[PDB]
Amino acid sequence: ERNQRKVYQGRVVSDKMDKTITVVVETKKNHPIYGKRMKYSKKYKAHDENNTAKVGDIVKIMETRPLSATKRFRLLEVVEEAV
Amino acid sequence: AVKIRLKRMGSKKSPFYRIVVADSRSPRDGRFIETVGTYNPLKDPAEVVLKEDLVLDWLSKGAQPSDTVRNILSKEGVMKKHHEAKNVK
Amino acid sequence: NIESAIKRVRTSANANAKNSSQTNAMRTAIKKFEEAVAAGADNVDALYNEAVKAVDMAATKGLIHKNKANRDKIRLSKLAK
RNA sequence: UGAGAGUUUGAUCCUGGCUCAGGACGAACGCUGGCGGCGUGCCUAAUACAUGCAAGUCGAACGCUUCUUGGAAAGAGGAGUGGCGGACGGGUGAGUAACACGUGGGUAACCUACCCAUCAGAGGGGGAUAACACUUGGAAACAGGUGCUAAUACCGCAUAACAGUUUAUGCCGCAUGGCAUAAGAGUGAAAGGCGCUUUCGGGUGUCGCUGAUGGAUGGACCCGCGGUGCAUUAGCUAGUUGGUGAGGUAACGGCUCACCAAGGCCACGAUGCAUAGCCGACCUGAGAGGGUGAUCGGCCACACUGGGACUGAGACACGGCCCAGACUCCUACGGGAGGCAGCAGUAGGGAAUCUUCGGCAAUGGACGAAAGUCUGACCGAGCAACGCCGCGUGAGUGAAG
RNA sequence: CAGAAAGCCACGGCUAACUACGUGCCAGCAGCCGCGGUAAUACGUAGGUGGCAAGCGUUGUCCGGAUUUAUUGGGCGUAAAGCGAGCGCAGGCGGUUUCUUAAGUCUGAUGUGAAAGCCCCCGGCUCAACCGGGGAGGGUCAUUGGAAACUGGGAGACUUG
Repeated sequence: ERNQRKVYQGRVVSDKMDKTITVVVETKKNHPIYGKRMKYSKKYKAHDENNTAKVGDIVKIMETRPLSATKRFRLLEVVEEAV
Repeated sequence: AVKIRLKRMGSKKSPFYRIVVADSRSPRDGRFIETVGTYNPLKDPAEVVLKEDLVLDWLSKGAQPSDTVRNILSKEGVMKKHHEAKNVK
Repeated sequence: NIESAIKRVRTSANANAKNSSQTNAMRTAIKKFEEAVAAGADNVDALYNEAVKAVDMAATKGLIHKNKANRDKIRLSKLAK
């Protein structure tokens, strides 16, 4: 033990699946020719115990091991809740 | 199965040779792990250009120096120093 | 074509024959054990340790490497004794 | 380290296209002879292959047989069992838009004889067989029957769980979980080989064998990011998406089965179509950036085409096998034989691209108590002015031409 | 023994190199402008000269010259170029100010970016290429620590838009 996983504090988008939500991180980087800052994202399939976080919730996530057809994320901390 | 060995750098008539240290799965002048020494193939008494720092470090891991390495490093006594500082250790 | 590995071919053929016999012996030993456990009657310990002997002697006297023998003894002792 | 020159009109200034002066033909000189230093040489058909060479080694694991010398045994030789290697080394870029590559990372979901470290150890037997002698079927390839025999070949029994759970104990971590001690159920061997002391001795040094933990070497899995044209290519998907449990796997996992739901991916380009092996690198540019992927080196993939496994830890195997297909040589016509994109060498294609020389002396493999044996790797040799070095084909003097 | 050791394409301009004659709307030269056509440094001979140099012409392909895809580095009144005009989803950019934050940003330390590569320092092959020793280059990289001006996230304020 000397290394954890790179936690990605994304927000929750979908939670329709059992034990499984959808966490979307967001970052912004340059253009390979011009200069200004773009905006882009991926989607991270996250495994929950009983689908705690609602739509729009903020949670940091941490990878464990291939659990399914390549979902590789776990819940850590429900940071702040939508209402 | 690590193994220290030699390596050629010839031209047409006049070669130049180099010792090289590797693992025995690899080809000879192909890949390796690190570097040890060289020697002149011409102008006897030629240029014994040796590192003499990684041979005993490398055989502490345990390897098999080849036929030429044993003779030309018994000229520097490294194999003599091998069984002198390892069989006495 | 062939130079000198036809002896390797015949060696592999004999290994096919005897390894087929030994693996079929192991499998029938394991199923002979597994019939009795769902049955529930007598002869539950003799064939138990015979199945464990069969797995271990086909592991070492035979070969898998170590661990299908180990996974079988785990799933066996976690099921029977 | 950044040079502009022509050309539209009767002449002018602008804007603008075309052409030229530089270097980057991996291979066409019709000339000619110095190249004797350093390097390169099928890019089109991943087209078809005569000829030879390109993988064997161990007699200190073990039986049998052909010779220099009817009893003699050293050296030699022949076959077989058995052991390790034929998965390294060499060739090609047909496929591949993907964790194939480059870079940064993860192993509390991973495996390994081949080199050392540590501890436990390390018996008695059986019963066949090859070889061997004779016969049957054989055109042959190769099958078959009887009898006898060895081992470090094969085959059952004793001993330890330290592995592996499960329990208690303490300690900690990012969810699983991990780390030390104590205890509940089963498990091997080549017991072998050489040499010495050999006074019964039987102690041995070494080389081997097995089990459990380590380092190192090799392989595998996953993850963030980066490199292509078409939107006159906008929807795609059902083992798909998730959960349940089981099988299976070195290893996690819909990898696979049965049940419950309908989830997943997309305008930041999903899916579709075409082309391409990727990289370190380069005789271009002032520089930002454009062009090529040969050497030489690294990774990936392929072996006339497509499937499939077996031995072996390591292969779904380039000179290993089985089946289907195409193509080629024999057959005594019932049946058999083969895959140079290994090295030269061959015929076709093309604007176009070489020698059928020796040796492991050098080095590097492979086995071994040893000399040793093999190597078209490699060392080097014999061709093409094919490109770059560095030098040559006289010098000092000497005319009213 | 100076003995064996010399070959290439043009000369109207761009771009150093002239004569004599012939065919004289024709035989044929063109990289482009452009020649010819009885007085051709342009068609063809022959001599004169020129520039590389045992290597020199032609052909094909790649970058430049090209600011002729312009981020560095171009502009749309008449030259090629503002949709016929409005309304608005997503998207791009946003008035002043207090406190916080630290994603972007600046900065240190550490591991890595194979070796031969190019360059530079040093050296040997008679120099030279070729070979050898040492570091800079290739991260838009990973961990870790600060900086809090500007952009970005959170709480309040103001009246000019």
